[PDB]
Amino acid sequence: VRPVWFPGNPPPAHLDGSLAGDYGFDPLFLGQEPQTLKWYVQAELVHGRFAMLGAAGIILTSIGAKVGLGFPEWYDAGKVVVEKNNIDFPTLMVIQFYLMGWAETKRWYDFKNPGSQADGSFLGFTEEFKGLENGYPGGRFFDPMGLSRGDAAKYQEYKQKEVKNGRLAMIACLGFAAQYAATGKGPLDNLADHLADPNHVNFATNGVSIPIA
Amino acid sequence: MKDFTTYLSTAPVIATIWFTFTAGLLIEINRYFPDPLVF
Amino acid sequence: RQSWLPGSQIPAHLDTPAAQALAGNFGFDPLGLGKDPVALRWYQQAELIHCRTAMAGVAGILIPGLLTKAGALNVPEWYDAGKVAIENSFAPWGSLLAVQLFLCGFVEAKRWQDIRKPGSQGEPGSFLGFEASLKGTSELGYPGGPFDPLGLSKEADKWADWKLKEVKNGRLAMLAFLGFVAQKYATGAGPVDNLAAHLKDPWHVNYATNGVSLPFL
Amino acid sequence: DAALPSWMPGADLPGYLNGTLPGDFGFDPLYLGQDPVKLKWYAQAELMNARFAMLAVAGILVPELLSNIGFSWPGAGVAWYDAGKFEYFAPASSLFGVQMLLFAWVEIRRYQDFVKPGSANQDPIFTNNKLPDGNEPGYPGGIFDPFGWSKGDIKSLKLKEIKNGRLAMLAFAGFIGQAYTTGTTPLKNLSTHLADPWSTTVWQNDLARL
Amino acid sequence: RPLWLPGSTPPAHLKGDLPGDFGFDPLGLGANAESLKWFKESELVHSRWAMAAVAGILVQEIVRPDVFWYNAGKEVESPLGPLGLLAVEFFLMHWVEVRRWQDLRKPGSVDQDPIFSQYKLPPHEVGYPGGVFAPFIPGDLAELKVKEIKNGRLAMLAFVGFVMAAQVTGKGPIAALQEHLADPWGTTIFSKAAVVPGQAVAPPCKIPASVSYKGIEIPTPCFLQGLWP
Ligand code: CLA
Ligand SMILES: CC1=C[C@H](O)CC(C)(C)[C@H]1/C=C/C(C)=C/C=C/C(C)=C/C=C/C=C(C)/C=C/C=C(C)/C=C/C1=C(C)C[C@H](O)CC1(C)C
Ligand SMILES: CC1=C[C@H](O)CC(C)(C)[C@H]1/C=C/C(C)=C/C=C/C(C)=C/C=C/C=C(C)/C=C/C=C(C)/C=C/C1=C(C)C[C@H](O)CC1(C)C
Ligand SMILES: CC1=C[C@H](O)CC(C)(C)[C@H]1/C=C/C(C)=C/C=C/C(C)=C/C=C/C=C(C)/C=C/C=C(C)/C=C/C1=C(C)C[C@H](O)CC1(C)C
Repeated sequence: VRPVWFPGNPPPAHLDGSLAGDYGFDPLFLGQEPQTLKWYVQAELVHGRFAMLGAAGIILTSIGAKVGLGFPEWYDAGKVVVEKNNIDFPTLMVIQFYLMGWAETKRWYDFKNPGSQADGSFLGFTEEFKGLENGYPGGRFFDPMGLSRGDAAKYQEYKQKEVKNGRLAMIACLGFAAQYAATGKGPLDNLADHLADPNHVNFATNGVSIPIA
Repeated sequence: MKDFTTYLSTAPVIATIWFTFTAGLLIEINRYFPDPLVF
Repeated sequence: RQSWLPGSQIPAHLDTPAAQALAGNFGFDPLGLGKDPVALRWYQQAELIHCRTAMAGVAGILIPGLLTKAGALNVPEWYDAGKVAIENSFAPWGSLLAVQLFLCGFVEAKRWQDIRKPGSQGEPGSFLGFEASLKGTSELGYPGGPFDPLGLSKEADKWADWKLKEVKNGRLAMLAFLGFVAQKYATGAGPVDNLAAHLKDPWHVNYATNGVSLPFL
Repeated sequence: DAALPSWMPGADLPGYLNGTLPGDFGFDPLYLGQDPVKLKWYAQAELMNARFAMLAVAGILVPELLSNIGFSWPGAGVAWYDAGKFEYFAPASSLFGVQMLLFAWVEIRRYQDFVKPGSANQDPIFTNNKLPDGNEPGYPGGIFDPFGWSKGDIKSLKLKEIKNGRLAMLAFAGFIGQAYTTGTTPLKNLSTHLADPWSTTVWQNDLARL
Repeated sequence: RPLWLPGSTPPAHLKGDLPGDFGFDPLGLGANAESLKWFKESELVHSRWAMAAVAGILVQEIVRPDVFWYNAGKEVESPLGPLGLLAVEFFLMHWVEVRRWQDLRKPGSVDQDPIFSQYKLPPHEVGYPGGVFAPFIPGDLAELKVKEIKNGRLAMLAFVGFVMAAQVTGKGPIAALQEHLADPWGTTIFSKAAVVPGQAVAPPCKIPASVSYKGIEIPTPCFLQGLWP
């Protein structure tokens, strides 16, 4: 009944449309098992959120680089930041791994044991780490505006918007990597070059995508 | 998927993956630490 | 129930009433070395001895070292104090170690026999009348008599708290000494020197920049 | 959990602080006084630290106040942190040993009365001399209160004592901080700040050294 | 009942009880009760701050036309040092904000004067203290509340416009109004910039990047200059 990825084909039995952004897309049956599907749902949500942040940051920095603001490209921002400011790269790596390890370990053990991080062993906080659903950690900290604890229909609509935007952002990040590997310039530079002449400045004329061209 | 994982859990597949992992670890150790004779 | 990993499955051998009576029980046993109750009791004794020895050693390294930074003392580094002390000494290190081994072996053998049989050191007519005070309390590793002269263990209300302050501190000391060794093999200076060097610039003086702890970077 | 004064009007104070101790305002965000025995010990610790800090602040501020006027005596220009390396009639080591023995005697007597109230009210030498039977730990009385000031409102006076003691403890901490940062005596810092408070603050002085 | 869109259905959580209720919540931020209670105070405080700020900016330009409001924090010299003023403002603002926050989380708990026991605010609602804060109330309370929230929303948009006009043209509100009134067809934002798939032109940031204030080099960048149209 619901729209699927490939029209005419029935959706798989393990995808009944309950999850957000369900289009029956699983030809390899990777998420056929329920626990594996739950783990993959959390993985897809984390991937989409990280890709959304990365895409927004890349677009903003590219916007600042195109106008005379002095911003660097996304493929040179790390070197520019580490060299412009007296910042030690291994120290930053260790700090990020410490913070990410704490947050990810708490999320992991909450996935293994739901609601286990709400006991209060972390500075006395209880309701802020209870977790609403799998991959959707509601509370006053992660959701200070309370958009997940009011107007259930709007919450489901926002869930669909989030998963679709995350998938689009993942595709956008892959496009950024491929565009830099092929053209060698920034994403907005590619967009401007395409807008200047769309019939002759594309992937069919870059000389890398189609080798027989 | 359950049957596929069970097939991957069989003795030849497990032995192949384990020996590939062990061989890769020894090869990488000898690559980053060439010619180790004594401790 | 305090746990070393919120959400992790605490082992069954660490949830029994006998194991829960031990101080500092946080359900930390991933290797399962304490599954056997006899092994758990032996390891508890080993942990208590390690805690007390590490606390004494780390105190003897940190307090004189901290006083040496100021003008209170002039004690050399812990990794060099042995040579300095044996230079202007009355005995070589071998003779001193032999006397130490004999004196330590006597008390360690008595403690071992008490571990094998609790209260067995109170055999009448065996230690010139001092055997009456050599009987430990009801808890292994916590004797009274000559030990604990202030009698702070007679009050039960604080007893459970006191033990919690002894194991935890000891565990911290056990890590401290370990750091004292690693830092010695990574910076070549003393612990107070490493602390001051890190406090001067923590964003650039740490284990990520010593060139030893991160050989791949 | 009553109409007693609070350190945060409206906040939910803990229930173990019911106003029995003097100066109870429900201030315990770290919950250090949850254990009744620990709270009983901390009350005596606060009283002793408060009285010693009061004596210290008085002994730090009075010599500097008398030094700034025409009053003169042998130790006048010496600072409170420089009084240790001063020439006295006896060496510092001898005075330290004498005071350690005397304080050992009085502190063991105080501890004996703390673990057992009324068990140290009797003078060991003169059997006739003794303290009154009605007594509480930390409040000896008797010869320690020859003027009989405790015969009046003991609650209000105890509140005044704990408040002045807390203020003096913070003052001594400030003395240490000011001596470590400015490297000058506290009254000189007060005069410097009173000369122009808009340009002499902790932020300005600490930013000038950054 | 007036609405922000005549003929539309207002949200379920907006029943028209709060003042200034016009059924405007497309994102559903006020669906939660606690969130709405917090946002109501946030809107009231924002409204009052913006009203006072806009009135102050207008009076500042009228009284002192030679002093730019955007530069008011730099070209103002007082015998009281900047750090001293910052400390005074920090302590006073901290005291009043903690009292207001406690009244929000615990209604009817900080209405008593801590210095004088004979002064106490009468019972009221969160965000509307009254008592000594309202010595004169001419007219109905609900009508005046609606007037206050409407004027506050207008002042909030006005302050945002003040900041944007000062960053784009480098002039004050009255100066920008006179400049626009002189040439209305060539002074709007559409006349200053335009974006097309082949070219993107934006107005230059009139505010300098760095400002020297007693040898400290305070950075003063235009708000989101890269995203400017
Ligand atoms: C009895 C508390 C007390 C008092 C009255 C003072 C007073 C003073 N301090 Mg000080 N200070 C204190 C505690 C105190 N301090 C403590 C606990 C510390 C941490 C160790 C410091 C650390 C400190 C530094 C580093 C400096 C001062 C400095 C100063 C002087 C001026 C600038 C200033 O006020 O900085 C700010 C003071 C504070 C931030 C302390 C916090 C406020 C305390 C807790 C009092 C609480 C207020 C309370 C309602 C009582 C009001 C006063 C009352 C007697 C009427 C000034 C005369 C400066 C100086 O020496 O001038 C040259 C200086 O640089 N103080
Ligand atoms: C479903 C399925 C199943 C069936 O059965 C089969 C198949 C078909 C196979 C499938 C499919 C799959 C897929 C498609 C996948 C993909 C994914 C992705 C793309 C991801 C990304 C993902 C992505 C991501 C996360 C990303 C992120 C990003 C980021 C962070 C960034 C960052 C940054 C920035 C800002 C800038 C600077 O300067 C630099 C950096 C640092 C660089
Ligand atoms: C629990 C568990 C179980 C699970 O299942 C698994 C696992 C993970 C394996 C685990 C863990 C473990 C661990 C961590 C361990 C460690 C230990 C230690 C560190 C010890 C030390 C320990 C340590 C110690 C005793 C130490 C001691 C020290 C000393 C005496 C010192 C001495 C000295 C001094 C004074 C000075 C001089 O000049 C020098 C000297 C002569 C040098
Ligand atoms: C409480 C009380 C009570 C008692 O009993 C009495 C008393 C004392 C009287 C009191 C007080 C009161 C108050 C404070 C008031 C105030 C108000 C305000 C300020 C308003 C404003 C309000 C304000 C507002 C709306 C504003 C508006 C504005 C605007 C639109 C602007 C516009 C513009 C712009 C953009 C720019 C350009 O270039 C110019 C223009 C075009 C011009």
